[PDB]
Amino acid sequence: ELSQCDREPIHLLGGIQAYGVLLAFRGPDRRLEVVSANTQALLGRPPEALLGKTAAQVLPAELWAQWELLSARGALRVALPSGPYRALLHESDGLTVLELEPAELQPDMEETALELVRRLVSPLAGAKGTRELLQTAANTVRALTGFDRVMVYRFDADWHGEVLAESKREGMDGFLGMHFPATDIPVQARALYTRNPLRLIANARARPVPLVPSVVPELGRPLDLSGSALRSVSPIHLEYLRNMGVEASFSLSLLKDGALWGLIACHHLAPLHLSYERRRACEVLTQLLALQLSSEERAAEAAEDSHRAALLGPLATSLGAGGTLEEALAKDGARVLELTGATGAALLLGGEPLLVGRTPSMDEVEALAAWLAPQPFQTSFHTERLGSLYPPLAARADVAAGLLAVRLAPASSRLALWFRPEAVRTISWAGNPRKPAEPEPGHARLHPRGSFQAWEETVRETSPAWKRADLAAAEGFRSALIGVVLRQAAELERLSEALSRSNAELDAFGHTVAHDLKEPLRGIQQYAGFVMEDYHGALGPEGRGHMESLMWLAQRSGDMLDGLFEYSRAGRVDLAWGEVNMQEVVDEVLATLSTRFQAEKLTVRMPRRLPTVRCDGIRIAQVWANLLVNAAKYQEGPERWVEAGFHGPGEPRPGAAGRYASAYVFYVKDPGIGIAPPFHEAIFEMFRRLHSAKAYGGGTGVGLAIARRLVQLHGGALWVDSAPKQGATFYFTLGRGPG
Amino acid sequence: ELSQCDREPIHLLGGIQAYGVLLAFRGPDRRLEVVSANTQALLGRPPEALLGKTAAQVLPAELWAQWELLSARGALRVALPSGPYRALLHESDGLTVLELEPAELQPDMEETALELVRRLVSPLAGAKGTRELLQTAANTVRALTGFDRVMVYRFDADWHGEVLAESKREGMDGFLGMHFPATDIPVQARALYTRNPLRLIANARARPVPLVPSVVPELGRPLDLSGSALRSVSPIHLEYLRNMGVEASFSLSLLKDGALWGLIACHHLAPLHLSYERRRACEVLTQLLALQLSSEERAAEAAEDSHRAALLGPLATSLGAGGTLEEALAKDGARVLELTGATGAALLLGGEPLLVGRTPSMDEVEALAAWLAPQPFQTSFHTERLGSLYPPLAARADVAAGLLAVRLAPASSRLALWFRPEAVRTISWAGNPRKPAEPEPGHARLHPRGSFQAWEETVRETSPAWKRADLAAAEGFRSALIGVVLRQAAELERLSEALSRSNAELDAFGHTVAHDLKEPLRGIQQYAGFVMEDYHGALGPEGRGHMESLMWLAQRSGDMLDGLFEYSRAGRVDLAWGEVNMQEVVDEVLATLSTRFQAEKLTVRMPRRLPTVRCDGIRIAQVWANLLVNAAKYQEGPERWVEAGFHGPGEPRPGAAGRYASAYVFYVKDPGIGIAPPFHEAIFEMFRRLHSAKAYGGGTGVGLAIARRLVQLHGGALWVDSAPKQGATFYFTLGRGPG
Ligand SMILES: */C=C/C1=C(C)C(=O)N/C1=C\C1=NC(=C\c2[nH]c(/C=C3/NC(=O)C(C=C)=C3C)c(C)c2CCC(=O)O)/C(CCC(=O)O)=C1C
Ligand SMILES: */C=C\C1=C(C)C(=O)N/C1=C\C1=NC(=C\c2[nH]c(/C=C3\NC(=O)C(C=C)=C3C)c(C)c2CCC(=O)O)/C(CCC(=O)O)=C1C
Repeated sequence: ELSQCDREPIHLLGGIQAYGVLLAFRGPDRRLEVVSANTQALLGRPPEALLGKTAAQVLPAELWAQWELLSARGALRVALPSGPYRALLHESDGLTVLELEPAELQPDMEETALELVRRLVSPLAGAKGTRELLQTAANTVRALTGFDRVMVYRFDADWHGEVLAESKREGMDGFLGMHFPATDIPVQARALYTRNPLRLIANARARPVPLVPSVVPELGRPLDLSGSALRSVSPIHLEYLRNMGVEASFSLSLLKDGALWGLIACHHLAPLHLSYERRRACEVLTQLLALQLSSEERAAEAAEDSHRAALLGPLATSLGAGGTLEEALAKDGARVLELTGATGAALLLGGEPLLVGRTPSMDEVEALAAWLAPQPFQTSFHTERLGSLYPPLAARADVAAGLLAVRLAPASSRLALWFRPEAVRTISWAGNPRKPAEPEPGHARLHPRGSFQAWEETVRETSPAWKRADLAAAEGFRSALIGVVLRQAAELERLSEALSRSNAELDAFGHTVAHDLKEPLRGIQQYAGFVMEDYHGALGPEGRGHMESLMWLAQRSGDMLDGLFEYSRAGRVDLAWGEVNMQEVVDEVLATLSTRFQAEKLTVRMPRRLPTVRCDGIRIAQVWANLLVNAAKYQEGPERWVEAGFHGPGEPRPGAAGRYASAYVFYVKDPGIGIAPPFHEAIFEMFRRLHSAKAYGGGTGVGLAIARRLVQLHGGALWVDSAPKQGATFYFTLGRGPG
Repeated sequence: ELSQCDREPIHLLGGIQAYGVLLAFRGPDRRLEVVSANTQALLGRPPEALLGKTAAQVLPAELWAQWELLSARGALRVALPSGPYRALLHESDGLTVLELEPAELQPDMEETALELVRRLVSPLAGAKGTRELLQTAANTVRALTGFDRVMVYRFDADWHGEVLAESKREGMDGFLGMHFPATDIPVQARALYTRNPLRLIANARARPVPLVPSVVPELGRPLDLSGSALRSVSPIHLEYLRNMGVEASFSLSLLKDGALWGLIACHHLAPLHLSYERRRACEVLTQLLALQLSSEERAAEAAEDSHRAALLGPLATSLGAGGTLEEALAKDGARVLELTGATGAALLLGGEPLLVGRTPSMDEVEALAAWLAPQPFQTSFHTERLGSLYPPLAARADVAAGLLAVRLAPASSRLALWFRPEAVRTISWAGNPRKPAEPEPGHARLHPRGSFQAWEETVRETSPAWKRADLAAAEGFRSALIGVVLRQAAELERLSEALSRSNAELDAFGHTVAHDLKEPLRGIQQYAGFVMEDYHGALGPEGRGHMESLMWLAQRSGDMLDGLFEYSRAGRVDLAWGEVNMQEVVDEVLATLSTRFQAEKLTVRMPRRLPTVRCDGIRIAQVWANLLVNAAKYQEGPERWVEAGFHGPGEPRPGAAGRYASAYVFYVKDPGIGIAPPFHEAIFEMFRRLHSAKAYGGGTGVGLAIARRLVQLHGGALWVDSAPKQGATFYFTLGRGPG
């Protein structure tokens, strides 16, 4: 920036303060080439003639008594006929630089300075907070320097700083709680202050002392004074101080690590000068303060992050505990809002967005959801001034001041949204930030602000800035728990509803079968009616036989259709508790399956007749037929047979049949392949088989389910004792029935 | 060797090191009550003869001049004819103790006070964590004082000592990693170290100087010396140092909120002296170190807890994705252990125990799991020592010294538990560097192999205490991982049986349509054979017609079955292409639905003649019938008329019909209520009706799905344009079919 401020060079102005004396040396010869003009008082010779001559006779002889140890160390206190002076040496631009300053006069303060500086570390420090540290540091600085006003200036990320602590004298004007514009500190000053910890300005009204010669012959520019301590500041800042009304200034820099955290500023109303040892004490004070501040801020950040993680966890615990995703989220919307300190939570799981708290209206929320897809961000996005970037939503910015968005899915429209409310803030400036300076004709300079009276700027459509902890919480919300639980909850809900539609379709199919089953009955009645009753004689023998075959085929088809309707259909399957001979039903089932038994080489074994029990004959016959079909379907042994019997009251029974102490336990045993004992309860399920569907001469697996349902409806249960290559025995328990 | 060690007092030894001088005063007149034996050299008078003598006479007038200043400040440097002599003053027990020590010969202008503070503090600009803080502090202290060895000791929970950081001169043995029992530093020593922050032993070989009189006349005990800094040392510690071969000692205490935390010890092989400025700087150094340590420990604990919480992140992310809990444990066996910092994880989820890392044998694990059940604990159990409580595992405590268990099932014996070995194999050996020295003392006091052996016996079969962070992490695991895995297993079983139910429903539909095609394969055959049964006019025409009617009914029944084959599934039939006129299909549909149109007062409108398209006649007729039924179902207007038209290639058509760029688009328009544009696609779903199922004379919601499926199978798509109270128009696009 080549504008009045940044364009002005520093550390090359060549201005020297009044009281100092400056000398330069180079090479082993150590001659004089850069000397100030105010040395005539000390040296007693024309400084212009003193340039280049033998230094061995220029400076007073008393200095050479400790010259070597001063060069070894860098600081020296020496008595002169004019008075006791302080001397420092430093190598700048490849040349030795010597300074002479009016030294201190009271030799009784240096020891007390240790006691004074001990007050910052203190028996008590930080027990009440960082504010205590700052105010104690300011008070100690003020007591040490003897100045009037001492303030602490903390820089911001935008390089416009504030003041935190303050120490005052009676009658002065305080500057607590004001914001100064970032233009007050140019880049050159920030660059310089990373290397020179402190500086002093004794007299604002004093004209800077020129340096002779004007420029260095081998450089063409005045010698750098960055490492020195007597450089005069640019007159623009002098005018700034004069307009402020102060007289003398003295500042130190707080370095966190290569970064200017802040300054310690001191002002005065009269000319005043400080000793070297006092400045060293203040430097040590700043060192200690910087150490403590860095440690405390690190601890605070770590504690905040740990607290946010330990708040993230319980959300996962609570979500896992519950079983109603939307309702569980609603009943603890405060927790998710506090997760990042927001007021509106919005969830996008591919369906209707979920809204909690102060949230934008629906139209706005899918307007935003449509957006943020064109905007490229790798994982997440966040902003405070949404209305500026998004004019459409700037209208109702009260509930949509600022936002944060996280890509819930890896790459989709599933986004999590946090909305902040409008926060009203006002800030004070010592002067008008809009006009940091007044231009002058020629644009060679920009005069500083004429006044620094309080001016109020009120911001609108703003919310507190996002903290790093908020970003960490959002990132830990995207994945690393909480994300897994809500992803799986959404999958669970959106597929459980699909399964609900699935059994709804199953019920619809059942109702369709129920209302269509009236057609086979009507067709069978029509086929039976008007035939074989009036035209039976006219049909002849062959006609009557063909009609009988047709009627038998129709009846068989109707019976098969009725049996296939094993579901609920129009009427749920039930049992009629009646005195029906179980032996007769078993014999009828065997006669019906006699052809299958002969084809499968299965012999019906009846060691004893099944006792009669109070149960439906049709249901008992169906259960027996299903059990026989299941036993003979997976029968591979050459000796295939089915043994049917029953254990009554007190009759011996195997362990599996003895599980239920029913009055009657009908057992059918076959020496087939059988099923695994774990699969014995599995085969009883609907359409469950231990072999391939197309194997064992085809199968459906619904017979075992029908038998189990019949047993359950009869007050008992069906248990199959089956072992690998050891045969199978299915026992069904018959209860007393309804009473 | 003396057992009277932890009880013997250090205050009342009545001894002062060789170089110092001590006087005691009492009363307003400041009489003499306690003096040392070195007063003869510095005063030139008999020691005991000065007791009870007036203060002004005995003490030289030089320190009398500064006596009030000495009382005010507390310390003062004063030159005496013999030489410089620093004076200290403090009130011990109602007796004012004055302290004279030989000040160093330096003229105090080499490295004055408050200057060493900067030298010590400057290298502490970094010090990211806590260990490097102590390391750098020890290094810079050894650089400043120049002592041979510097060590840092940290105290354990029960005052066990551990060497943390060592900064040593090259040449001697290193003691980094030591461990000594609490008995090596008695209670009185700890109290003294807490009280004052400095301790210095100038010479180990110096004989202590006695105190005359041997006891105070009044209190009956030797004068207190805790407040002072020249009290003698116990002979046992002198023997300790002599065996160690250490001459002078310098120790700085470390505090934390008033509780002792560690020590900084300095050892030298020869007597040495320290300037008082260095000591006065070291005091401030200790204060600053305590202030730093508090925040550093807080931040370290917070960061450790945060990392423990975040470790659940990747572990949870391992779940959810395809894998088993045991599988994740097997590959992530590494990450699990540092969740509690153990060497072995065991868990009993319901099957055989799972063991990862270092753990006892499986049978012992099962026995321990059985033994845990009687012990009453709600959720968490944990011991640092197991042999004291579990005798069976006491012998093999080397790998199972301590344990931490948490139950998984609320009531059942499902628990997960981490094992930690004894705190003697974890610690790296440091105590016995071999090369034993030539002297061989009793070595019960000699640290080499003397200590670190009692400590081994004191802590054998014991694990480091379960830190609160580890317990919190274990609780978080038990909560979150179980609350995730339970619903993960629920999801697994749920979609398993959902897929099973869907495929079983499809297979049952296929089997049922097979059965309901085989049944009419006999029914229609019987109906046809009934005609040939008569084979003559004997049956008569009318009766024969009845048979014909039955045949038609049979055919109708078959048609119904065919309808079922096209009802539940999308098409359940192979696609075909044929030259079937769309106008003929529309006319046939209108004629079939003529009764329905007359009953519902529906008028068939034909704005244009439907051309001929390459599509199946049956499929086109079914699609048209479904569209007409859907249009007439939701028709509530008085002038309810259905208009059927066709748009060819390049002809004007509605935008919805223009979605599919097909040659022909057949559109059916009705003035009924229609469906919402969002519900236009939802209505196309099978069994999806926007109104009540029983409303509008019943409904199924499968005709639109069938039409959409036919359109999709015909190389096109089916669209519906409808708005609330704006009619509806269903357009089906017909493609060119296969090439
Ligand atoms: C009968 C009691 C004691 C036995 C036990 C013993 O060995 N020392 C006993 C009393 C005191 N020890 C004091 C100082 C001290 N001792 C240790 C022990 C150590 N453990 C180690 O590993 C090492 C080094 C290898 C040592 C030296 C320490 C660490 C200390 C403090 C360090 C120091 O001040 O030098 C003591 C106080 C003496 C005093 O007045 O200063 C007593 C009493
Ligand atoms: C481009 C012109 C210009 C405008 C006017 C302006 O505000 N500053 C400026 C140029 C320079 N000012 C320099 C020095 C300087 N300014 C400040 C500002 C403050 N004084 C306070 O009391 C205070 C509060 C707290 C603030 C923010 C300060 C602190 C300085 C440093 C000098 C002091 O120690 O006071 C400057 C660099 C010259 C130099 O410092 O050597 C330029 C170029």
